[PDB]
Amino acid sequence: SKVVYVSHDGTRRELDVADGVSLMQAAVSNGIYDIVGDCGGSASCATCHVYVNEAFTDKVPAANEREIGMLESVTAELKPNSRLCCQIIMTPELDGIVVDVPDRQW
Amino acid sequence: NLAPLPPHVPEHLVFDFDMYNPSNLSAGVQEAWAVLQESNVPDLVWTRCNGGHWIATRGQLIREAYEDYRHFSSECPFIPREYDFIPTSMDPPEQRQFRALANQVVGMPVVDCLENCIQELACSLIESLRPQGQCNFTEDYAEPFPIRIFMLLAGLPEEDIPHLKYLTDQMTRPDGSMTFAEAKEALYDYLIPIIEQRRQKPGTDAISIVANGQVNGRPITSDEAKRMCGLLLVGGLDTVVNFLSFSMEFLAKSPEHRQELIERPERIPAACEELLRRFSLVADGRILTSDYEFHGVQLKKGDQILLPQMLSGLDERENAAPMHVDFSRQKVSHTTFGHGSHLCLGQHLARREIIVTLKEWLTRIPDFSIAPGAQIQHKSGIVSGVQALPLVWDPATTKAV
Ligand code: HEM
Ligand code: FES
Repeated sequence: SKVVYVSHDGTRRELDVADGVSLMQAAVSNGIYDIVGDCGGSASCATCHVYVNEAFTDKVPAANEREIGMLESVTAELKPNSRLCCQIIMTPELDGIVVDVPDRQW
Repeated sequence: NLAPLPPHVPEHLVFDFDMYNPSNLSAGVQEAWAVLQESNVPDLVWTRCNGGHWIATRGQLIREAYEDYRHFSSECPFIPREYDFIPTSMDPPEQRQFRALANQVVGMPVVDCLENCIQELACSLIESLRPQGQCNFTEDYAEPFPIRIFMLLAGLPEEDIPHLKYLTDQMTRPDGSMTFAEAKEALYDYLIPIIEQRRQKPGTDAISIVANGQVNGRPITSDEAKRMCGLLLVGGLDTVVNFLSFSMEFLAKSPEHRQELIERPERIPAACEELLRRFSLVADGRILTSDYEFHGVQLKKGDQILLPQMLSGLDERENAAPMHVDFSRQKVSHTTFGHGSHLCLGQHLARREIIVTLKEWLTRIPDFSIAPGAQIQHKSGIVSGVQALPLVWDPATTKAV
C-alpha cells in the first residue's frame, strides 16, 4: 500500500507501506527526515506531526485523547487536519493517502 | 539488608527482589529477573532491598507508568536515591530542548549517513581477530566498536581511546580503584578543554554541534554541553557492550540460530529485534510526584518505582514462550529502549550497531563457541551485563571477504 509525503518545500516521496505499520515508522525507516518520530511512537513527543490530506481525513480512524493532548504541543501551525502520524496505521483503505509535512517538528 | 517495611505498604505485596543480587544469577540475568513473573507474583510489588521501592512486573504497567511523567517523574530515575546528565533526570517540557539537540548528532539522518563507516569499523575489528582463533568478545569487540564510533562522531583522536576506555570502565564497572564521582570528574576534565576549543573554533563533529547548539532561546552553556556529551558517551557504551555480549553469548550456544542467519542474511534485522526482546538489559525507574493510586495500589509521594524495561518483552502476555528466541516471531513486543518521552535517543544507532555486528561477524566467523572450561559471569543492576566472553573458533573455517 502507498503513502505520499509532500514536504513544506514541495518535495514528493512515495512509499510502499506494509499493512499495520505507522506512517511514522515508514517515514523514519526511509529517509523522510522532516518526520522525526523522536519518542518512537507512543504519541509522547509531537515530532511526527503531519497534515493529512483533506480527501483522506474522513477515512482515517479518529485521534484518541492522548494524541489530541500531544497535538496541543506541536510547534508548526496546528491545522484541523493535523495528526501525529505515529498514530495513523497503514491499511487497505489508506491506499494513496497524501500527508503534508510541516516545516518544523522541533 | 532490608529496609523496615513502611506503614502504607501491604504485607502480601512484599517480594524482596535485589536488583543488584538476584537469586538465580548463574542461570542467566533474564531468567533471574523472570522470577518477578511467576503466576503467583502480583503486578506491582514492594521490595525491601536497596532502601525500599516498588517494582512494576508486567509490560502493560511499565508502559502506562512510562507514559505518565506527571505522576512518575524522572527527577529520581535510579535506585537507590544515592550523576548529572541531562536529560535523564529531566521531564518535559525542558527535556524536549535537549532531545532536539541530541538528535542533531545521533538522529537517523546521521545514522543513515554513517552506515558505511560503521561497517568498515566492524570489518577491521573482525579482520584483526579472525586469524587468532580466539578473542574476548566484550573487550576485544563489544567495547572497541561503540568507542570507535563515538570517536568518529565527536571527531576525537584515536590515541585517546585507552584513556576513555579507562574513565568509562570506572564509571560503568569499577575495577575498584576510583570512585564513581571521581571517574565522572575526570571524564569532565577531558571534555572541558575540547568543548572550550570547539566553541571558539567550531568543526562539524558531534561536540561542536552540541557545544554551539541552542537550548531554550539561547546558546547552550559549556556546562550543559559537557553534561550532555558525557551522556552521549556513557549511555551508548555499556548498554551496547553488554548487549552485544549477551547476543554473541546466545549465538555461541545456538548453532541452528547461527545457521539460519548465515544461510539467510535477510532475517538479521528481524533477528536483532528478537535479540533485543530476549536480552533486554536495562532497569531504571521513576519517583512519584504525588500520592497516587495505580492498579489497586496506593503509592506515596517520594516512593520510587522500578520500571524494568527488560521485563515487558519477557512477559508471557506480550510474547508467547518469552524465554524462547524465535527470529520469525509474528509480533516482537518489547520496551528494550524504554518507552514514553525518554525512549532511548540511541535507538536508531543501536540497531545499526547490532545489525552490522551480526552481518559482518557471521560472514567471516560463522562458527565459534564459548572457550572450553569457561562459564560466563553475569552482573545485574541498572544495566545488566556480562563480565567477559571468551570465544574460540577454527581459523580454517573462517573467511576474508
Ligand atoms: C543495546 C543498546 C541500547 C539500549 C538497550 C538502550 C536503552 C536505553 C533506555 C531503556 C533508555 C531510557 C531510560 C529511561 O526511560 O529512563 C535509554 C536512554 C538513553 N540512551 Fe540508550 N540504549 C542503548 C543504546 C544507546 C546508544 C548507542 C546511545 C548513543 C549514545 C544511547 C543514548 C541514550 C541517551 C543519551 C539516553 C537518555 C535519553 C533520555 O532520557 O531522554 N543509548 N537507553
Ligand atoms: S513519534 Fe512521538 S508522538 Fe508520534
